[PDB]
Amino acid sequence: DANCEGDCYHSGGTIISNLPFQNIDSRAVGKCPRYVKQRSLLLATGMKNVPE
Amino acid sequence: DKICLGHHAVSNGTKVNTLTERGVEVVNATETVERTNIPRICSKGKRTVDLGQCGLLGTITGPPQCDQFLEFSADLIIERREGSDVCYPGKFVNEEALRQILRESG
Amino acid sequence: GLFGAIAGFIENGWEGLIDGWYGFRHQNAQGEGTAADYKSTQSAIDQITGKLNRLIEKTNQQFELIDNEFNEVEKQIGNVINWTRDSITEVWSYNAELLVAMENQHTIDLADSEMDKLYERVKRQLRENAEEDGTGCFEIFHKCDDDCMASIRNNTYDHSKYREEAMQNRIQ
Amino acid sequence: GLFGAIAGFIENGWEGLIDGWYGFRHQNAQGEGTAADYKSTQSAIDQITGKLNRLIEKTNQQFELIDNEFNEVEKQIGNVINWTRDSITEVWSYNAELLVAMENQHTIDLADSEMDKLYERVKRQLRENAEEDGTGCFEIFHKCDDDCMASIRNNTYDHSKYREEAMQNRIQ
Amino acid sequence: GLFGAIAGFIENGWEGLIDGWYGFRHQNAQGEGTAADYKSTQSAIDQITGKLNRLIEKTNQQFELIDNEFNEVEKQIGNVINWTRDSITEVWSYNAELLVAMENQHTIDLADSEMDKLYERVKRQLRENAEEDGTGCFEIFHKCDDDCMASIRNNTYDHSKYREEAMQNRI
Ligand SMILES: *[C@@H]1O[C@H](CO)[C@@H](O)[C@H](O)[C@H]1NC(C)=O
Ligand SMILES: *[C@@H]1O[C@H](CO)[C@@H](O)[C@H](O)[C@H]1NC(C)=O
Ligand SMILES: *[C@@H]1O[C@H](CO)[C@@H](O)[C@H](O)[C@H]1NC(C)=O
Ligand SMILES: *[C@@H]1O[C@H](CO)[C@@H](O)[C@H](O)[C@H]1NC(C)=O
Repeated sequence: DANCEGDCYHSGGTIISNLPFQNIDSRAVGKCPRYVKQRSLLLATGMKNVPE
Repeated sequence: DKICLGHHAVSNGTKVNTLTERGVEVVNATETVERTNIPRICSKGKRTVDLGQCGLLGTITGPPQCDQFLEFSADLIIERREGSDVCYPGKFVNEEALRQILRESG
Repeated sequence: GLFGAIAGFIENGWEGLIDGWYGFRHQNAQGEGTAADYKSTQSAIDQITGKLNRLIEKTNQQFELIDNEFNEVEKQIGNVINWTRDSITEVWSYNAELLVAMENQHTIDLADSEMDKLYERVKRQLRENAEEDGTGCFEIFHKCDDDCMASIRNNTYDHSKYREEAMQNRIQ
Repeated sequence: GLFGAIAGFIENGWEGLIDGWYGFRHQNAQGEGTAADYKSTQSAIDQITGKLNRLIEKTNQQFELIDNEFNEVEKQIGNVINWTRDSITEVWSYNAELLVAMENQHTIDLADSEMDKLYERVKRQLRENAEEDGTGCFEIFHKCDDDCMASIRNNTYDHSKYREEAMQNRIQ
Repeated sequence: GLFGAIAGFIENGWEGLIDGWYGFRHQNAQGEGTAADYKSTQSAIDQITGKLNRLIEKTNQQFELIDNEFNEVEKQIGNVINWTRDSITEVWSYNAELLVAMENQHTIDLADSEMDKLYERVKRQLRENAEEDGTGCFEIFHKCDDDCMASIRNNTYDHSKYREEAMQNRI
């Protein structure tokens, strides 16, 4: 596909993402986010939620 | 007369992990691990060569499949599973080193 | 939190306050009123932004293939590669999970500080004109109209022009 | 950073306080008494516990044998492995020794934070009936019997009931 | 900046204070004065120093050669040796930029605390004989001469020996 631009390729396609970590292919090549075993690591962008 | 000052909150928040606790609700979170794949080679603006039935080493020797890839020039080279480097049966000594040389050869 | 005002003495948050993160809610003669404090809310948002600008849009390094998915490489070298890669994955998986816990612990306490900084600043404006119950409130001991309330918010409260009046009701 | 509590204006700890981590020690007409505060002591314990639960006994990846202790492998492939293994071992030690300190630093400021949270809680409880000694004490300006100190502890203290007597003894 | 008091209620630093890091600046009828506080200043320096002894001057293992600049090695083993080295350089670079960012963040908050701790010590020294200005100042409600200002600094201030005037003037 010449409609999208990506720099991280693996045998199943491209990874276009600004995230530091990926979880798609440990053998991905190019300029890739680095592979983690974890499926999801949520970064807090707010305060403790103390509702009523 | 009173004046009181406090912070906001929401009904349905997002649980996160900290140094000291599992699942602590917060106002917002965003993901750090990418999972959304694109099932295509994204090649916008990249000189691409899809070797197809041509094997990457077949560009050096030129078996009949590789007649169209004898002098290619690229930025992104793609090998496919059906690529065979040979017609008359045989194999390259130190094949992968030579493949690794050609993949970054341009 | 670490400064105990996100869970310590502010009992709960205000789901109605969508103006900002931190804010004022007063009560006086004219009635109720709720407003948010920009200088504080933006101080924490500008800080989370720093973290995000640090974790996102990193320009990672370029790496090449050493394996082969179609024609498997020699065994002894294929294991040194499989082994090495599996080891680095440990490091990054550890580095990723630890970094988030470090950051999430920091952000959650960071927000506290902004609450306590606001609280302990407003209290100084009301030097001896008011007393704090301990729920995140300030019992004002003089007539504070809706203009006097807004006086507190933009830090124009002249403690002197209410003091003698306030000190009187304070002791009787 | 630190808070003023642990090493600071609280000079020493109470080797006699085995009931918990934090606690009260009043003095009044009917004698002396010492009792631990549950909410703060447990609050710290529920935190250090959360740290161990992250380190102790977690799935660790299965690693295999690339090397050989009986029949040494080729010197060239063997020097690469010895080098990769040593490069990782530095990583795993930088990470560990840093992690322990980063936690130790946090844990030590953590318990410190919990004491200040206890202290400044009680301050608000006795609005104007007491002044802070500065050594971690509150000079109480009314008469506080045993069921008074107990009311200070379990957060039943009604400061409006003692205020008039208190505000008199102070100013004079 | 978790405690205020550096970008917080304290307006700005004093460029003239070259004695220590934190200090007192008093104003009374006998004139003007400015001096340092050894306890707070040295308790931050001692900490900042402890960080330096943790990163500076640390030995590492001996690493020998597996490459060759002159007589290049076989390619297949070369791209592996390179791929590994380039992978460890990522790890140590990430560990470096993160360690320093976390280190500075703790350093700056470390100085907030020691400022704020000094401000809170004084506040409970003079108990009810002074009020919180809000800019880091204490309006003393009793005449405190240069010998009395010195009492606040070296922690010999007895608030009872002035507690009487104090309250009479706050009302
Ligand atoms: C909340 O976080 C999500 C994560 O994707 C983001 O898309 C959204 O913009 C955030 N909203 C606010 C109000 O911060
Ligand atoms: C190395 O790992 C790949 C999958 O990542 C596997 O297909 C291959 O068989 C492994 N090679 C050896 C020698 O174990
Ligand atoms: C690798 O290190 C081991 C000890 O862990 C040693 O016995 C062996 O001689 C080393 N191999 C080489 C090639 O240096
Ligand atoms: C490995 O990297 C060096 C530069 O650090 C480069 O000069 C060398 O050619 C690379 N190895 C191979 C086999 O290309």
